[PDB]
Amino acid sequence: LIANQFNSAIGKIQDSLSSTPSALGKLQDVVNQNAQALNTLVKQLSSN
Amino acid sequence: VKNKCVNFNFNGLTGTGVLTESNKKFLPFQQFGRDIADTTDAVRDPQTL
Repeated sequence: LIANQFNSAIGKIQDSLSSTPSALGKLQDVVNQNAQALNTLVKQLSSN
Repeated sequence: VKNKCVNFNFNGLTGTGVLTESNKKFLPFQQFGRDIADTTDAVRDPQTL
């Protein structure tokens, strides 16, 4: 019984991550923030 | 002279780099090309268009 519950739970983790797109936002925003900040730096070259 | 690290002076535009054959589809009324940082990156030769 415990084996069946464990295997079903693992499969539910798998398809839950595969279906929901918005899971990993805690990672993604970090990259985005650095990307955004760096991009801002480049367009500070264009002000006189 | 192209594909060599040179200094160019295009109608008073001074800079340093390599000049390369482009694929930029300049419409004929245009002359220069700027980038996000407003550096010149594309230029029309005043003798050969």
